[PDB]
Amino acid sequence: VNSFSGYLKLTDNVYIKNADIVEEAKKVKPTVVVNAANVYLKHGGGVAGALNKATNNAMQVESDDYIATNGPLKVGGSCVLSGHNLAKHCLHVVGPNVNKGEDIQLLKSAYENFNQHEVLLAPLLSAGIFGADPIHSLRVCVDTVRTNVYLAVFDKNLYDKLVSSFL
Ligand SMILES: c1nc(N2CCC[C@@H]2C2CCC2)c2cc[nH]c2n1
Repeated sequence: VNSFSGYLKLTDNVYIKNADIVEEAKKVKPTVVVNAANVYLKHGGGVAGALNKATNNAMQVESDDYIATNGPLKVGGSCVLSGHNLAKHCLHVVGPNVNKGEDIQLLKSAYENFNQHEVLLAPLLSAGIFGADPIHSLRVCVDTVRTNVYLAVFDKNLYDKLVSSFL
């Protein structure tokens, strides 16, 4: 038994809810929150801008030190950093950006990083501000992640479409 509430169960391991990943993290304080990162960990908008704002910019300060030491992530890659006031850890995952000409098959590579963590609260990768078809992103998630993932989709219209179209 865990602390996540109000989720619809899609599969043995994938759960979904119409929620802001930020308010959900503040309420639950999960072990892992996933950020929809870019390779530079520049948290300017969307999930990353909203998560970073909720940390009072401490996520950006930590991220700039990470990049100064390690250089950029790979598209499809990830790193584990602090979850600050939101979670124990933040898993920064880089889904492809189709607005940059970046392989949609890197989205499966992005969701494979979730399998190193038994449970995660996560957003739909490569959606919203980043561009991909969220219905596709949910299918890849279900067919790739084997650990327990709680998806917070911040669009009720899109949430209802994802649920009503889910195979
Ligand atoms: C969850 N998803 C978030 N987005 C923003 C862009 C893409 C993603 C969803 C919007 C439908 C998919 C946000 C943003 C702030 N909080 C969020 N929580």
